[PDB]
Amino acid sequence: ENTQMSEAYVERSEECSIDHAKAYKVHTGTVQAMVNITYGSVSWRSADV
Amino acid sequence: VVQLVQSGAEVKRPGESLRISCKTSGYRFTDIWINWVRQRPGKGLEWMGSIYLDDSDIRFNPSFQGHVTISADKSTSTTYLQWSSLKASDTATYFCARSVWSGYYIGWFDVWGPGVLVTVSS
Amino acid sequence: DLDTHFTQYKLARPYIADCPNCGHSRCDSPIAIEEVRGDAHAGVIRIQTSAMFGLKTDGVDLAYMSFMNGKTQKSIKIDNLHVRTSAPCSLVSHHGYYILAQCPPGDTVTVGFHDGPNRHTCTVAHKVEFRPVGREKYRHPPEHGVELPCNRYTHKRADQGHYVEMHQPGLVADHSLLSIHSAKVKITVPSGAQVKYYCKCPDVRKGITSSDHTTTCTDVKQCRAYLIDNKKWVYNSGRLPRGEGDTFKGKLHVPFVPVKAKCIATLAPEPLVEHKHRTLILHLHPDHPTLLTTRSLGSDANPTRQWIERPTTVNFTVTGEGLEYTWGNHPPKRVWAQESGEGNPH
Amino acid sequence: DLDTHFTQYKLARPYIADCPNCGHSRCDSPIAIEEVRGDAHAGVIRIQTSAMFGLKTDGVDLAYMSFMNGKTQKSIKIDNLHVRTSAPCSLVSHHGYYILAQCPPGDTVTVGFHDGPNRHTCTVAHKVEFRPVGREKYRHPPEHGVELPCNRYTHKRADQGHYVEMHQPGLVADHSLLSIHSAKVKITVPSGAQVKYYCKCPDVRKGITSSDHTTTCTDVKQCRAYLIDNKKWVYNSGRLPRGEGDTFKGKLHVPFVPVKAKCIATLAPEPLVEHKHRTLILHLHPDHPTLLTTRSLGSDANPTRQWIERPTTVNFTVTGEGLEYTWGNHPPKRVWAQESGEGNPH
Repeated sequence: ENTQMSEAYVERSEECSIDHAKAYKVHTGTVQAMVNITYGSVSWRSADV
Repeated sequence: VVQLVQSGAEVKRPGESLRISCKTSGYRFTDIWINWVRQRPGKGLEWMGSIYLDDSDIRFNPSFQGHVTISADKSTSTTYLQWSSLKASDTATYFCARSVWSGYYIGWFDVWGPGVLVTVSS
Repeated sequence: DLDTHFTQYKLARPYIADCPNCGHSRCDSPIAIEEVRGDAHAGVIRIQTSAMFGLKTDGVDLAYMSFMNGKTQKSIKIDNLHVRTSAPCSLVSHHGYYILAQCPPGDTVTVGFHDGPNRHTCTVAHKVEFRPVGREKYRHPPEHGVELPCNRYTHKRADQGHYVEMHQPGLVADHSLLSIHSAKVKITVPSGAQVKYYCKCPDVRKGITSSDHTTTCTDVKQCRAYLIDNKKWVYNSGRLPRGEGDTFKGKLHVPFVPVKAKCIATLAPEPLVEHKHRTLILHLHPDHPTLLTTRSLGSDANPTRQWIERPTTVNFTVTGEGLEYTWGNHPPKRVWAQESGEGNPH
Repeated sequence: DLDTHFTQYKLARPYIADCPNCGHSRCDSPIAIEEVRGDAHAGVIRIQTSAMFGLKTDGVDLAYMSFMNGKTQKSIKIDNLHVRTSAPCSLVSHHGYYILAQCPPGDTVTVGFHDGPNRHTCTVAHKVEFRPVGREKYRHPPEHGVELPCNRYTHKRADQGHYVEMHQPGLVADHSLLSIHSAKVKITVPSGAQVKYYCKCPDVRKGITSSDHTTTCTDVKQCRAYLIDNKKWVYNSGRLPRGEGDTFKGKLHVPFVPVKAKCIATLAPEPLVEHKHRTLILHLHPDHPTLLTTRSLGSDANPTRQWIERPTTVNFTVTGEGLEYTWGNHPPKRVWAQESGEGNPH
């Protein structure tokens, strides 16, 4: 025959949309917090800062 | 429930042409062979032809070329039988039968039309 | 849902693909196995066979199966459709070409259905593993514990997230529809296919709907009939010959797709903490291989991670800044230890 | 074929010798497992039993099975001959006293055949291993790979290479054909056996066809009757008594003699070669525990062989003489390296 066509190629799997490892690059970015403050007679009050 | 519905009983004379139809209901696949068979009054049956709904693949009885023709329409999902010139021998009952695709063979005829009765005479 | 099943009826048929070890040897089986996907955690797997479960010759009728017994798509009742890996799996569902089942770990995957005189088995060599969630290596979904997020094959009948291709089937070679008429080969077209034929010398390379008998060949052994049909499609499988139908990249939803769910994970026996000051003794009594991971809460984390497989006693050094330890599926615990009174400064 | 069964029928009969764990407790079953033979490569084993498969009571009719239930060889259709070691085996052939199956790895061998009211199972403690061919330890034959020379128990029905012995059967003890006629023992000869018997005082030690009775005592408990027959022979099982007549060494061909054959062995994935000059880095990513063997091509081989079972990276210092490495079942490869461009002499 002198013939056969094995044809294979890679692609994403069905689990790729459910379990994948993402590769992030990182820079310094920012830093924040959320404080809770009281002073004198005013009750506790909190806020992101 | 699946049903086959044909045209009403027809009365005609020889010489002119005639059109009859069979229509499918209760089925949502065009994957089906629909076939035309004739019963002479008081005699047995004889398969005339068969048409596959998807691509209009024609299987035919070899004594009816030209005298009969089969076609189909997809918007209504129906099959159409044509006589270009009737003859006295065409007075008979005509049945459309439903054979779902079951491989490389026509298979078996699940449900049938009630049967159109055509009377051609002089 | 049934609309997806009906759309799977539109052009999909069973096919006889090559299967290794059809019981005891290689063959071409009505129910082949291709791309068994054991990737879930609890143990569920999905096997894409070469037979249409559900679909009978007329409708859906979930309790029916269909397969190609030669030239005929034949439908029967699903009387005993079994899947074995190393012990009988409890099949959870079936739709189209796909079975979804719950198998134990093993080195093989085999499917089989009863026609009543025949068993039509197909066995592929595919390592499938139990994949427990969390930090404990259990070997069966436990009765109790804690729910953790896992990825399992949904038992839902359908979903449009993922697809697979449909292609026109390749011309199916055959010789059983070749006979001898008087002393000459004869090609018996099965009344519904345009049988191509190739024989001794070059012949008509398109076939004809009418029965034929060629004079350039006398014995069947130099003549063969490619039975073809362009009315039903097949999923392009690596084990079938590709025809000239290089059009119609048809689409099918994949029935059981991986989705997130909640899997039970074993809560290991609680350890005995002996907080003798300046350190922390931990007696651990696992029942499965469990994890113990600890870290110091100071400038030097100094992590320590190990798999405890049997009863053990481990001593950690709790300084005045803090230690944290997590054991099994338990939440992390923290301990700060100092101020021991050993000695007397006075 | 057809004549080997005939030659095996000329004097051979089934028997009830012995089998431990026939069900749950040791008993005397018509399927007495003896001489399990697992020495082939891809898991095919040949079991030997005491039932006579393949031939009927009158002809052969390959799909039948004659076994002795008491004092009558009875033939039944083979409904399902199930063989297991740690999971169900796929029996592939049977003939005479022998079955041939493709069992998975395990540590037991249990055979059984249904009769319809009862099961007649028989288990034995035998160690059956799966022997991978070549240099890669796969755990089940694959669908593709390299074609290596293995040895298998042939599926051929007929052969004349090896033989086993059949002998005149020993005395078959019995008490059931011992009734009380009026007040004395009475031995009921079963119309064709010159049943021996022995009672309180030494009675006639030769037996007689006519139904005898003796007035030595009135208790059956102190007299036994040995059913005896010289018209059908049995394989000289160690689990059967030997007849006093030390005659008739008889040959019985062993059907499924071992033969050299061609098995399919796994081909390991292609390794990643990094020919960094003055050495050679090899990243190996196996899926089964294969082995890598390397050796220098100079005046000293300097060999190194190691079983790789997980992804690893190995560094081999190839000199100008060369180095030959072969990985798994792949063909050997050879690399020569020198003339590195590090630095310049100007």
